[PDB]
Amino acid sequence: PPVLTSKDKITKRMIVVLAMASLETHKIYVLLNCDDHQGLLKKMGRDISEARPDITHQCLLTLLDSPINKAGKLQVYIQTSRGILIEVNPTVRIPRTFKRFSGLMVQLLHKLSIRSVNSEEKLLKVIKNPITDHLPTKCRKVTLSFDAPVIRVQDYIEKLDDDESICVFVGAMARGKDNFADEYVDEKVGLSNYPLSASVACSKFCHGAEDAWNIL
Amino acid sequence: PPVLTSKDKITKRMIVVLAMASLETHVLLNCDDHQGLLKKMGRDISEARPDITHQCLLTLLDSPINKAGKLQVYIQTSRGILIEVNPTVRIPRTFKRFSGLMVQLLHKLSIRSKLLKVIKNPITDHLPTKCRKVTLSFDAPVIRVQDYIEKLDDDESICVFVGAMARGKDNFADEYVDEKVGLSNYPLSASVACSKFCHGAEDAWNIL
Ligand SMILES: Nc1ncnc2c1ncn2[C@@H]1O[C@H](CSCC[C@H](N)C(=O)O)[C@@H](O)[C@H]1O
Ligand SMILES: Nc1ncnc2c1ncn2[C@@H]1O[C@H](CSCC[C@H](N)C(=O)O)[C@@H](O)[C@H]1O
Repeated sequence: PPVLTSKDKITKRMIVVLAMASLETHKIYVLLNCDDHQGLLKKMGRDISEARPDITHQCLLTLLDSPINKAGKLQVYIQTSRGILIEVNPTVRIPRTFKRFSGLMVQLLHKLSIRSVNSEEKLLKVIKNPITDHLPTKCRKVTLSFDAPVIRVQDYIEKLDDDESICVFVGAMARGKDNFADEYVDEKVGLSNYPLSASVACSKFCHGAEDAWNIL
Repeated sequence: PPVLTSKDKITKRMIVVLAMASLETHVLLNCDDHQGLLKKMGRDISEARPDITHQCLLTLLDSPINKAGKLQVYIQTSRGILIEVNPTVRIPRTFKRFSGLMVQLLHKLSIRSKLLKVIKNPITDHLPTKCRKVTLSFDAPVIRVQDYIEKLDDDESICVFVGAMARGKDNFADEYVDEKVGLSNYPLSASVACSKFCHGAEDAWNIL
């Protein structure tokens, strides 16, 4: 199982893009968050409710822990709400606790990439917009939305062409319209008759893709 | 859906038990913040991982199976405390706010608006009358959850024990369980084991 990156535009895979991710640093440098920085966000005149980097953190853990990741058939990108685009190497160990995650994101946003000790390989890297320049050549692009017709993921995946990847844009936000990828996507689809958290929408999509692709 | 509790011995449901869960107050003890204290407490600092319990609870209670009313969660902490989770509790999304809620629960023994409730061990005295008990573990044969679930009788619940511990043998349920099963050829985090079970049961029970 070779490690997938944007250089490979052929291999059929699943891609998840965590869009409108709230990853923004402020010098106290910390990753702005609604719990710790209410006072600051308020005196900044920002919407207190929108600084939710915990959503991106939880989605990353969900996604990189999944069997489809371990089987080498997942890539994740992050598009932040400030327009930064980040390619996540499949093998990166995202810190399990929010505090260490926050430290890692500050370093990434400042330096533009993170490598390991011992290796030049970038495990996280800021790359140039737009995301469509990096995705596979044959890639169905979908936004997940409560407001769109509900699909069974297995069925949807089984309808892909044999050489066609699937890129899912998921809003990594507490609230907002699901229009964040309307210029890239082919279709919007819902996964449930209930509204879901971004992380659960991620897990549900991954599970369905695992099932359709016989990844256990 | 009417809210499932252990009082109802009959309704077919999925139950997940977060076993060996690290939930202890001093704040919630955790490896990131309390390394110095843990080593004065002669503890393996790497065991204090309430983040795992936090993540599993978000995964479980956010799942369509919960929203359809067909899920119950219990937590068995590493100090032997048993907690029944009310299906309608809103788990705080951030770890800092999660800690604040657990602290209250552990001290007062109950949270209400009973959203969270300390109950008497063992967990098997609370389970539905007809209930298969399974431990999820990388070390057992690998099932497709949908198929395994479809094999339950029409009146038979399933209770899944998931290790919410940092590492360790999956023997935390050995004297309680009917069977051990694997969910993957790859090692899984506890929260991923949970979603895999929830999602396979959603597919088996036509919950969308
Ligand atoms: N039932 C559903 N089906 C598919 N995706 C969903 C969903 N419910 C939520 N999502 C996805 O999960 C993300 C975060 S949910 C928060 C934003 C959402 N627009 C709202 O107002 O509630 C959404 O952006 C969307 O990408
Ligand atoms: N491949 C797999 N199949 C089924 N369950 C798994 C699994 N991998 C992990 N789990 C569940 O997730 C829990 C946490 S993973 C950490 C515990 C693991 N026994 C270890 O020492 O490495 C496990 O206790 C198990 O209940």
